[PDB]
Amino acid sequence: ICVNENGGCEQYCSDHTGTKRSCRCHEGYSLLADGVSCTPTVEYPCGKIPILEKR
Amino acid sequence: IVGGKVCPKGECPWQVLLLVNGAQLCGGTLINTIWVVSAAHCFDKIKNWRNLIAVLGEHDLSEHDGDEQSRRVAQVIIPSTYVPGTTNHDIALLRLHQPVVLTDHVVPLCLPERTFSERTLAFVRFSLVSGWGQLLDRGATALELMVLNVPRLMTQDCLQQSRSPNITEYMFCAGYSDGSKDSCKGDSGGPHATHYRGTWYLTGIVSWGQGCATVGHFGVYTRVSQYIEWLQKLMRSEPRPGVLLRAPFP
Ligand SMILES: O=C1NCCc2ccc(Cl)cc21
Ligand SMILES: [Ca+2]
Repeated sequence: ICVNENGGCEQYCSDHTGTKRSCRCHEGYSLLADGVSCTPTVEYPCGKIPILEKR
Repeated sequence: IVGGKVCPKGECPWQVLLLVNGAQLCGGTLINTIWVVSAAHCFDKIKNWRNLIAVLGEHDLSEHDGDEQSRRVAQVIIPSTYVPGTTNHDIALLRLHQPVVLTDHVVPLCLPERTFSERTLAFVRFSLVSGWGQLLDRGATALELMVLNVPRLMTQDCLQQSRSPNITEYMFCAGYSDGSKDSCKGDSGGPHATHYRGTWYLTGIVSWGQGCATVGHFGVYTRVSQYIEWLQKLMRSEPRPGVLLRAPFP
């Protein structure tokens, strides 16, 4: 599943028994209910530029 | 950085400045509040191990504006496979004595998971390379942080396009062969940052080349994807006496 277009995951992808796919996020992020998107859980998550995000 | 631009203050918030006896040594990449990724070759001639400082939130070297945070380097971890004076396995993992405080000007770059980095980030063409290195080959170094956009090459295309050490599976080429744009020797240890779906990731470390922006040559970067597990296991370890530590690789 993860082999093709990162399994739809915005960040990390895990393959499971059958057609089951689990998207995952880097620490400082939480997975949204769409099961593919990652939302920051912290003020300064990794790989985001605050001055660019704030404007 | 050759043929790039000033990185606007705060737009490279993971950039690290490495200092020895207060003098400019190399660049680095903040990957969390305690750990910095740099190049192993940066520590080849270090004698004063206790006088290593990492500065975060740096921009302009001539003025202190209050966004700078300094930390003493507690440990420098280098792979057992790296041979001083050579190009292969050019990675160093640095432990800060105390964590940096994240602010608008101090933010880590994401260390990606291996598979994601190999299958997805490896195919993002352009990435950003940054530092306070030489502005020209045999030129003055920069006072303000510089940034350059570079395209990545498959090792086969790099070898064919290049006019001398081998490009191993632990390296990748990025840049231009026209002599206009490149990272330079004072940029060593700095990031090669890849953007994917609104987030930036660490994919390479400024490593080596045949002179900066040399016609018929590309910049060579450490392939960080080969080191993720090595890095992850080390970040889970307790520090050891002595700053320099040689850890087995794989
Ligand atoms: O001469 C160089 N050309 C390509 C980038 C580079 C990086 C780091 C060092 Cl030491 C030298 C160079
Ligand atoms: Ca400054």
